[PDB]
Amino acid sequence: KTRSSRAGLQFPVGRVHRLLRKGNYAERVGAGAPVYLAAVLEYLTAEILELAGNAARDNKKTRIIPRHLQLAVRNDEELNKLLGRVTIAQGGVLPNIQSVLLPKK
Amino acid sequence: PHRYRPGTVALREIRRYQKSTELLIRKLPFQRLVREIAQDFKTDLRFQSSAVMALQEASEAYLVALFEDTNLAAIHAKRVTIMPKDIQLARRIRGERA
Amino acid sequence: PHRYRPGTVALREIRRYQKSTELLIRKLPFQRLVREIAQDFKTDLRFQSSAVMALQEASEAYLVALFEDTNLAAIHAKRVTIMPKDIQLARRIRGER
Amino acid sequence: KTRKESYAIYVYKVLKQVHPDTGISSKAMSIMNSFVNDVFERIAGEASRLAHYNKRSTITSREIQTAVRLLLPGELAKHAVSEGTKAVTKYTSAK
Amino acid sequence: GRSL
Amino acid sequence: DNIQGITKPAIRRLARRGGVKRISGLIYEETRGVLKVFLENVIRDAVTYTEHAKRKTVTAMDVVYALKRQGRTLYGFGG
Amino acid sequence: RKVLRDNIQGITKPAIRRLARRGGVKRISGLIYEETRGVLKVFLENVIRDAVTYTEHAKRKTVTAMDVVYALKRQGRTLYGFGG
DNA sequence: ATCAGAATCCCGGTGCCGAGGCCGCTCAATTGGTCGTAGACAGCTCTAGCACCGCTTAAACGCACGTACGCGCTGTCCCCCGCGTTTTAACCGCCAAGGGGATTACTCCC
DNA sequence: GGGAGTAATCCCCTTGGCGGTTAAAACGCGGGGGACAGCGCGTACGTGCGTTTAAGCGGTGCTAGAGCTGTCTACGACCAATTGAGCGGCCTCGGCACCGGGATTCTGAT
Repeated sequence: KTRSSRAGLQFPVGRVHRLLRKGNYAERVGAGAPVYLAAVLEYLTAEILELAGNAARDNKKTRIIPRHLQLAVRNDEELNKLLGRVTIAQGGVLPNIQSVLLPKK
Repeated sequence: PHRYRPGTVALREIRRYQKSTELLIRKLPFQRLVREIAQDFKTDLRFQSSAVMALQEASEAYLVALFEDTNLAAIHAKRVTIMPKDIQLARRIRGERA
Repeated sequence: PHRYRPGTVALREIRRYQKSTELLIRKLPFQRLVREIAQDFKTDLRFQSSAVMALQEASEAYLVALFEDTNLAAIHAKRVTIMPKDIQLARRIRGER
Repeated sequence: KTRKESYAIYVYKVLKQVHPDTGISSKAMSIMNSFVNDVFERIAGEASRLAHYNKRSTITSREIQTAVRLLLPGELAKHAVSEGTKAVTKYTSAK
Repeated sequence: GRSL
Repeated sequence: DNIQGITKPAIRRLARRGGVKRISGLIYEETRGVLKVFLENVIRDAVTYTEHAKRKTVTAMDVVYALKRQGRTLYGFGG
Repeated sequence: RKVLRDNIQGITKPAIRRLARRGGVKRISGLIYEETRGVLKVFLENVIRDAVTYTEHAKRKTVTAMDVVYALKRQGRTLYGFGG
């Protein structure tokens, strides 16, 4: 029935279409535009959540928390490049000590 | 008495504060600072607490990132100790200071 | 006769090429480089003459700006000679990959 | 009370595909809702310019596809374009 | 690899 | 001044998270100055959005739209 | 109707020196030259990939100055006078 | 090498308040239709991009030379760290109250 | 013909004060090791110039294709009626937070 079920998507094609219209991004929005964009947003959502789920498992947690989103983003090459100008609340930083600082003896 | 050698505990502090995600500046001192600065732009502004929390997250994330670049600038000078010239170089190469 | 010591004309060159706005890379070698790179992205592309000049103006501006940041990194190390680690620092602090 | 829409249910639906036993905190959910809103605005804002530069009134799936290839890096663009093309293919094949 |  | 409420040990903790092993005593006055300049620029923008809405309360969204205009997007505060 | 290779070496050593001299560089270690070639090639790859994407979307075969201007604008390295 | 001390880690027990499910309702997705214009596309044309020759000489190259500056090592001085003690005020639970965000109606202007 | 100026209302939320505690900050002190100034040398950078390369100029040819105009109709915008998806709210309980205990693994001095 609904366009998301036609596209095979979880993300809301109809709402993406509404936002494309009301954002004034163009005088008109083609019928394939929200289907394609919803599929891209769903993919990127799945890509982060896949990695964050693994980061959660590595911390024995069952619930993803911002720590795991920061770990998922910053450990992944393309996602770190996509989110290079993004700061994540409560994310922290990657564990990283410059090798010259370690107590070589 | 037992005593750790210089820098041994600094490394433990690095490990600790890179594990944790807690905000490292105390909230009330930062909030009073935000209000002090805001009072220069408009008299008797009010802030949502989530607005002050947003400003703190941005401020700590910015300073933490700047210290990482400062650390590299110090190490590049073969130093272990970061110094104002390291902050100024980082700020300059970032283009924050023209 | 006369014979300059090393680094004496370098200052003259620093003055000359800052005052001179002209493009410093040979135009035809750069054009072949552009086409070589473009040939990876699409076969049988064509380039407007002004498009190649636009790329060269940007590329020389980019490299000059990076060499300024590189020179600061060298000076920060208390070196005169710039070195690859100075480029890598400048690029890293810019956040380039 | 005034009603505020968000992507929360859809991120959760996707989460239960990738990691059925995993949950997500409301702070992490707020971040994921922010992420989707940001990436939406980037692609739509680029596709708008791609339409404008071509003097064309419509944002189509073709404007989205180029915007994705411009914005997303590396393999992430390649997979995203694959998912987008498959979705539009399936959608236009619907009755 | 990557998902989906 | 309230800027001195950004105490030395707090700046050190930020430096420790930044991976800094050893901190010169001059770093503290530098870091206060840098932070004060950073906050001034972000608050100026946030106040502008607040005054454009003719509000008196600065909201979190005014800050997020400031940070995004500053090129420094923040995820997690509803933006 | 040709294939091109090794043209990065056409960015001559004295040309790189001239750019560095304009950048105020007083003295240049010889390892800078291969380093600068790599950096330039990475820069050109990013800009040309975008310009080709704009060109393909316009369904053109000729890369125009506008495609380069937009590709540079995407980096924040906007180049003026060539148009908008 | 070995040992004592500090610190971090792993483990089990307690418990609470946030995440997940369920409800119900309302407003926004969608279905079916008409309209009309965006743009697909086909045909033309004449710009300018590619190719080639060939002459000139600006620029690149390579090899010599030497000297200047990279950096390796060393010594000294004082600045930072670690930490024991004293002091401050951050925190927070409570409570007060009233500003103004937000929502409504009324209406008149663009 | 509907955006929005605006006036009246609620009551969320924000500011503010206070009292206890005690976690964190401020301070002093000792000395380790780091910063950095000297000096030595050697290697690798710059300047010179004779030789070589091919960039540049100009000319000329052509045809790919950028760009422009005409015609059609597939497409998307507007609309009214219908429906259930998505929301706010309510509630439940187990994942996570915390304490406390023992294990062990690092640190550094002897």
